[PDB]
Amino acid sequence: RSYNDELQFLEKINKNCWRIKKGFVPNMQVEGVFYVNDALEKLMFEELRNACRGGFLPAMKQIGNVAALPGIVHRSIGLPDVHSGYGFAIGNMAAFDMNDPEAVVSPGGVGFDINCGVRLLRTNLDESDVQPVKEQLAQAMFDHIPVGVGSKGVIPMNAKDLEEALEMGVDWSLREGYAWAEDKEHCEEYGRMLQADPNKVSARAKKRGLPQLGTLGAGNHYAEIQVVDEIFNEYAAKKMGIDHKGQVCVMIHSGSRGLGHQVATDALVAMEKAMKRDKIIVNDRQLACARIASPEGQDYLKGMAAAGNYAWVNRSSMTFLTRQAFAKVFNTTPDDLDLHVIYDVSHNIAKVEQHVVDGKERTLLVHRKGSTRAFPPHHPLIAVDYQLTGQPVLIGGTMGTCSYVLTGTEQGMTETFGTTCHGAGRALDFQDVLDKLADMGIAIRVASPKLVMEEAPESYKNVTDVVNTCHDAGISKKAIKLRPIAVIKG
Ligand SMILES: Nc1nc2c(ncn2[C@@H]2O[C@H](COP(=O)(O)O)[C@@H](O)[C@H]2O)c(=O)[nH]1
Ligand SMILES: [Co+2]
Ligand SMILES: [Co+2]
Repeated sequence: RSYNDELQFLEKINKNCWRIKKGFVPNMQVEGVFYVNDALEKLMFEELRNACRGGFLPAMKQIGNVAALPGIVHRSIGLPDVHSGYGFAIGNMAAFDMNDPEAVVSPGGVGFDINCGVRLLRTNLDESDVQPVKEQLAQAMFDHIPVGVGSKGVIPMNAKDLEEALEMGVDWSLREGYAWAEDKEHCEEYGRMLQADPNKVSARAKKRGLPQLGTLGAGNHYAEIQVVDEIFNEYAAKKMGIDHKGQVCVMIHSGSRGLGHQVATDALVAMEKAMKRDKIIVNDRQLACARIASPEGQDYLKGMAAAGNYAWVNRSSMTFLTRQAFAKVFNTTPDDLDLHVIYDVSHNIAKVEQHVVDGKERTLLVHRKGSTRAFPPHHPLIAVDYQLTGQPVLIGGTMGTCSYVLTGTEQGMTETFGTTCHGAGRALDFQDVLDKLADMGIAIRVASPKLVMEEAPESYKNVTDVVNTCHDAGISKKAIKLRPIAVIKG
């Protein structure tokens, strides 16, 4: 196929959405769509054009291949931050009818870092309160939070605790005093997936997992101190405790570390057998999957949920440590600093959700790999404080640019099953990067300084284009813009 031929199946629906017609890839059950603005459009097509003239297929082709998966409903959707990934693209949403016996679960549609995600903390501090002790604060966050490839947990944990954490999620953290009661209330799934079964997490996963529980990791993972730069939705900001520009917040991004990676890996191995036996055909081996009802599909879903709970405990630990560091620098209690959790969302998980599709409300398995749930106003499952706003959505940009808080919308619930973006996304000298941060007034403590070129803001897309695409499309609504002033990296 020539590049021009590829264009035959690509048709622009509206200002910010493209349609991927059936036939782009073989056996598509539904169409594919990708939401982008004029600036994001160029890169999608340039990547497709370069393929006509890595270990992953072009993002566009990955969206179509997921569209060929059995049991899918509605459309295979690529968000504006979409980039190529393992099987599913990072920034993709695919939902499956759980009453269809052909419907599958795909670990590639969740991701190796199971329940990678973001927690947003607010404070009653102002940028003028932090600027004088900025270096001291960053140092304190670094000393307190294990960060880096081989860092061990600070909060001591043994196998029993891990086992309880796999089953209980934030509830273990609450029970032992590391989490506040309100943290659980403002957390997606209330920090606890009930379907988790620690027996479906392997021994190797647990061995890897135990010393990393209570650690940040590396690469994209961060603890970032931010200032509210703009407020787009005053009402929503007020419900999140944010009332003025200058307010200081903390954003934490982490997942399930080695435990989750192993669980994902074990599932992929196990799924090869399931596919042959159950006659499952895929366009791409990275889309290896299992029938939801099969033992392979069920074992993975339960182990995924357990890894999910792990990640919530991990972000809870990070929060406790963060509160501790802030407390020390400012010689006050975390409560007097108003260091409450605004929200905690995943952007790597499969969820069982009720959704109207093809006229009837149905029970779907919603795969969100590199995308974020964004439930609308009046959804029964979200907390009382966000009933009128809709669900907060935490979008980290980069360490040198900006981040956003968005809210879920009814239109998002309709068009994308309440799914929006998760970040800027990857786009298609290390001392320079550090120097630039310093120029900008951004403090930083990094476990591995020579590797910061990889995490430079130039390697990601423009996050403001990504959120504005989702905003104009209507699937999530801008609420708050944040600016980093200090960041911890691995
Ligand atoms: N705020 C902030 N966001 C980041 C940083 N590094 C990566 N991100 C964002 O976090 C998102 C999550 O990454 P992912 O989970 O896809 O690997 C990325 O798409 C990227 O935009 C950082 O240092 N600070
Ligand atoms: Co991650
Ligand atoms: Co992430």
